[PDB]
Amino acid sequence: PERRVRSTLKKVFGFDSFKTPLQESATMAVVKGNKDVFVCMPTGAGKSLCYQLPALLAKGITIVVSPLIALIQDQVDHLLTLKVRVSSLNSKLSAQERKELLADLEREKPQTKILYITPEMAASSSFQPTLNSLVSRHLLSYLVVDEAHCVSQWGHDFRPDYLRLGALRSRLGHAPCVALTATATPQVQEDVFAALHLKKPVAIFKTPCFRANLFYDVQFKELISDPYGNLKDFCLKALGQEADKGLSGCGIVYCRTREACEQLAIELSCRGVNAKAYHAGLKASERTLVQNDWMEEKVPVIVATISFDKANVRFVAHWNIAKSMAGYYQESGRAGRDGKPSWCRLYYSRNDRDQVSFLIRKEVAKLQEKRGNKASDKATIMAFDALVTFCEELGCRHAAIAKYFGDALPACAKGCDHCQNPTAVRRRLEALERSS
Ligand SMILES: [Zn+2]
Repeated sequence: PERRVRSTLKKVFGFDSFKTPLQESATMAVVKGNKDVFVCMPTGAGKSLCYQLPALLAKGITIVVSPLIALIQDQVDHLLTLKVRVSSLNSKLSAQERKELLADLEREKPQTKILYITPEMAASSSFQPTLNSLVSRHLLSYLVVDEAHCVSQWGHDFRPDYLRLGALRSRLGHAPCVALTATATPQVQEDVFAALHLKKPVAIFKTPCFRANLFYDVQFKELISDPYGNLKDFCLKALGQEADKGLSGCGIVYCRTREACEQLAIELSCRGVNAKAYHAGLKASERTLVQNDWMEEKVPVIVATISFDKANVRFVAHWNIAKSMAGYYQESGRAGRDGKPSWCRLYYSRNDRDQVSFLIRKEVAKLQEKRGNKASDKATIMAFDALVTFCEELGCRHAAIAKYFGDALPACAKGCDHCQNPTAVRRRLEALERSS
């Protein structure tokens, strides 16, 4: 019941109301138990609560399998801080403590409401008697697979144990299963659905990556005579939306190369807008100084490399195409963190695209040399291809981002490069074709 889950959420996690409505629906679906559940919510979006609360309110016990020992310990400690009866069965646990946890499990009603487990030892022969004892007694109310993307090779991070967890789902079938992930491409979604042996009916419960307060546009460097002047104008316009407000908030600028990024920062400083460079090339003390300046209002817009949060960000500009489409989305997510509208820009270049594709080729060659994973090797270049295709698409850029993440394509009434003055973006694309 809705009232029961509401009261349980307030009593356990001290949460008066769910942070998101979609996560509330996901929690309803999981506690219902009629069908398996999937969730793709970004870190810090309450994805944990979706699987924690049903376990709290479940008549049995919920097994939560997570790839890292540290992650398991962090979740268990977080729930213990909430006075929740949780256990952590892992190799890190001692023999006596492990036996005590097993004794707790063997009780008629297991003392540990939520049992976290590391997948590698979950396949261990020692755990299997406990696992099938749990299965026979029908005490396993739910199963949870955190970091579900690890099962898919196409995912950024992969775990073969997560391929095995299809077997664990085959076991304990009576218990509904909840797969959880931070970001999941539709390829990743299908890999998770087929590998974990999840039930035929599943609710994806993925938060729409689209944010109404975002403005995605991809200007062409070759099209603009002085792209640095264009970035100066974009920074000036985005820093202030209210004439009385004037310059406010702060933006971010991303660089493909650390060394050229310092030159970029100094020449934007001379442009009239003060900025600082953040990259490995810069000394650590200076890196911290520029980070602090960005966190404060001292620097209107900061300049950083591809590698790195603020309460409110005015804009996130990408002087060069990001290494991966998901990487570009993550970097642009910093923009529009607050409710105030924010603008995200990407400065394409055919030469820059060739350079980035060469970098991706070197990366995939290194993967083949060491990783030896053809699927992920093709996945990286597929992400780069998706980013570029998003770049040269005479369509809603939010729609393309949603397609890459697989969520239903948003429709931007306004505030999107294509959704307003689309013909202008198409003319820019035609000029790009004319140039190359
Ligand atoms: Zn749009």
